[PDB]
Amino acid sequence: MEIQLQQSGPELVKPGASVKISCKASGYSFTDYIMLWVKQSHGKSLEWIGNINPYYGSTSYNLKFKGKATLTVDKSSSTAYMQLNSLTSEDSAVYYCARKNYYGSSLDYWGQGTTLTVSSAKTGSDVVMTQTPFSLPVSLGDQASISCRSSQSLVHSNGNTYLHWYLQKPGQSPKLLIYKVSNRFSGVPDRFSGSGSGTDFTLKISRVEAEDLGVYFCSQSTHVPYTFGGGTKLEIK
Ligand SMILES: OC[C@H]1O[C@H](O[C@H]2O[C@H](CO)[C@@H](O)[C@H](O)[C@H]2O)[C@H](O)[C@@H](O)[C@@H]1O
Ligand SMILES: OC[C@H]1O[C@H](O[C@H]2O[C@H](CO)[C@@H](O)[C@H](O)[C@H]2O)[C@H](O)[C@@H](O)[C@@H]1O
Ligand SMILES: [Mg+2]
Repeated sequence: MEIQLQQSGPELVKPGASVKISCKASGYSFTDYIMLWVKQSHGKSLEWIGNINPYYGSTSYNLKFKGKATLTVDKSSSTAYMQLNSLTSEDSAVYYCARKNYYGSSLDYWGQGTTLTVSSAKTGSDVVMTQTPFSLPVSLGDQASISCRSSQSLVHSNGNTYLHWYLQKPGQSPKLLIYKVSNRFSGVPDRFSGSGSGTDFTLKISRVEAEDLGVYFCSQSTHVPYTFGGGTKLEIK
């Protein structure tokens, strides 16, 4: 489209080795936005790895990944890189790069993901986001409501509430639906509505259709580390 994040291809890497995955940005000024990386282990689970500010090369990591992941950029080629060291089978996962905006603190454009397979073969301070239900089977046309509760208030210093909703359709990268509780992102239909305050938030879908099916994730970026809910799989009965 206008903006694209193009990640490198799938990687089959031996245990102990390192891998360096790339994310080429096109369609926007690379140095004007934070680039964030996310791990998704086989299923419904997004984890923040870290951020890089391409203008300075400055980084912040999720403690879980500090010592494991190294983020760099090449400004001349508008490319972000994530290196992972001392690889084991636990690193096998899909990795995404995503652009983070300032106005929403939300992840507005995502890479397509890179699958890493690590094999020898030939071919309580963090804020917890509790999403319910974990599974929402419906009939087409039904209304759907998904809840997200945070362990601490999501109200930021500036009075805004950095609670966002993403939809990951089967086989695709997550996409931004709602930012800052209730703001629909460009292109998102009016059947989606977000509400709530403090610690309790709700995403409503007024009449479910096939394009709505997938896994919904809430996320908060008020607090560092950024965190994600466990997902709600919306599917047809
Ligand atoms: O809107 C993105 C930028 O926000 C800040 O900069 C703006 O707001 C500042 C006051 O908080 C003004 O002084 C500044 O002129 C504005 O551009 C932030 O400092 C920037 O890093 C962001 O790019
Ligand atoms: O009014 C609620 C709190 O607002 C601020 O703290 C929140 O926003 C911070 C980022 O600006 C977060 O790091 C923090 O974890 C949030 O709780 C303010 O600093 C707090 O004193 C207020 O309790
Ligand atoms: Mg400028």
